[PDB]
Amino acid sequence: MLTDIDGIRVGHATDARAMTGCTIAVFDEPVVPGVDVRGANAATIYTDLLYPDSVMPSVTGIMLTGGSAFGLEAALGAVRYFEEQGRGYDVGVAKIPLVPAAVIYDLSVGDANVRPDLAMGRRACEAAKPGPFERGRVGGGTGATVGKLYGVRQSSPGGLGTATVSLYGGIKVSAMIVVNSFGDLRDTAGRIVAGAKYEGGEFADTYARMKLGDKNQSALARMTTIGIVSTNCRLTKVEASRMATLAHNGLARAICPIHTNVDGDTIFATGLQKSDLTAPVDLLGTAAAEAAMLACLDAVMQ
Amino acid sequence: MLTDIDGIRVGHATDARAMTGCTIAVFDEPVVPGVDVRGANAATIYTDLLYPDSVMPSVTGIMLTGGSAFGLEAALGAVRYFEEQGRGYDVGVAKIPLVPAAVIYDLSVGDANVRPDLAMGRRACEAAKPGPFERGRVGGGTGATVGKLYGVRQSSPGGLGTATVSLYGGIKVSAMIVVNSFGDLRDTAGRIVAGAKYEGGEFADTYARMKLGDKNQSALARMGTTIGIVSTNCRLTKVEASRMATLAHNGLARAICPIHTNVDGDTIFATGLQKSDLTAPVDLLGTAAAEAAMLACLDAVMQ
Ligand code: NA
Ligand code: NA
Repeated sequence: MLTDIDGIRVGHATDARAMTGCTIAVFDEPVVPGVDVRGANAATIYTDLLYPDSVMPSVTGIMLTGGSAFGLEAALGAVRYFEEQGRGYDVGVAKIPLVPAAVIYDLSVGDANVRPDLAMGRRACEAAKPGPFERGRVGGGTGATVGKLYGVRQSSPGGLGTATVSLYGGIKVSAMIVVNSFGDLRDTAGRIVAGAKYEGGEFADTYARMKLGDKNQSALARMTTIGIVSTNCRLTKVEASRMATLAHNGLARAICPIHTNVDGDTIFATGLQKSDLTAPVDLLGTAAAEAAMLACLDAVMQ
Repeated sequence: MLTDIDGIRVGHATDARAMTGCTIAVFDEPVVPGVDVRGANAATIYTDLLYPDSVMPSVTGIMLTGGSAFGLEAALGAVRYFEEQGRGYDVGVAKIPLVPAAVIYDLSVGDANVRPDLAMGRRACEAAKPGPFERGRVGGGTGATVGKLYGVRQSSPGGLGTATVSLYGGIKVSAMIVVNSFGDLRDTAGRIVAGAKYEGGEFADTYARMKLGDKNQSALARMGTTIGIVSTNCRLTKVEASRMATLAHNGLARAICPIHTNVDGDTIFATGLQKSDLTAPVDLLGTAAAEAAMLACLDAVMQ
């Protein structure tokens, strides 16, 4: 539950008929951000200020949205909302809020022509609250599918999931993940729980089929899992980027194949600018991986 | 003149009252793209698909916009236009266009509250045409300023410039650049042509003043831009397009000082053609792109 971390609120905007939506994490306490875009097919906005050799931005929130490339419009909707509320870096003549965002492709279920837009991004910020939030096919996970080797008709439902890992000394690492993976999702035993299905109804085992020579028939094939991991420790920008990089290891333990040519897999990481809690980044990063992994499964047990 | 390259059209949208705008380069022939974000303060969209280890996107156009972070909304305006015209990667249920973009900060001149938005991005696309285009304080360069050590009040005007370098065999490399640089711009001699000014109008020499201890008083200085497109009519791979973008920054370094600072969002996009008979070593193309970018920086402030 991402809101276990100080100052985070989460809001969803959900169109259950068109099967799309977006989710925003809002930071009421200032954060230190990092990112790792590992997939080969990612569409993002504002990620350049999240790298260690950039200046320290003032991140107001981070968005996970449907709509493929079109859905980054909802991030501008969020930016507009926040400017109206008086948030963002103060340059005197204005305040400049920043809402980095990544997308999933969800156009092949429900309505292809409805995507998160300026109004829907604003709706998600209006809805943002503390405490527990809904999981499953909601917000950015509303049109998420898993296992697309034979196209979306043989896929399983994906969704939005969350988990919190507790370490010593009051330290927490939480994740919120939207699973729309090309590959199959397995539990900690190694059982397929969501994935491409044969016509006859059983899980096909995407990786086993591809080794035999079955060809990727997904819509993007001719040329995603996205999330946020957050901790109540203090980080530097370098550590936040290292944390985001290690979190991908969690994804690799749950999803196979991962980081393919149709996947836009992206992890955002945050720590708090003011906090007395510190810990080695290699441990935080390992916990981030575990939380990310657990969140992937949470997504499909709703 | 960026439109000297096969298949490129350029359109501006200009708000001369608010002092902001955007410029789009539209690709009627399929391109191979690359990018190098070198500044420490860049705001961009869609750049991940432009790296060598990403899949080959279908880039419909690239936009240079004002408006700081808010201006990337014009890029989504362009995306909507192109979808309606039937351009973009065909996914069966839809076509998905892509319009990578980078911004300058122009909110400290004219009106801070007007920025390129969905409609302004659409206006630039509608206006996109072949042949010669206007330069100076137009389009993405409308609210551009140069030399902000002492704030925008003592700066010089920036703008949007372009240049073509001809090599052997019909090979061309062209550049289009929006100069909004923190630093001063110098000619090949090392004379200052645009830069931070003392109150009475003489050039202060930004770098000389900083070495003596004058402190950055620009709006963005408390957190601790030149943007452009270089294009060639040669066929490139994705690796070569990114190498071209990386080398092109060298041209910026020859013209602008300081460059790549903590208040600069310096970003160069590079394109080559997917279909062309023309090839050449990327290190030579890269050097010509540097020269083109340098000449375009100067064009921006003489027009
Ligand atoms: Na949909
Ligand atoms: Na302005």
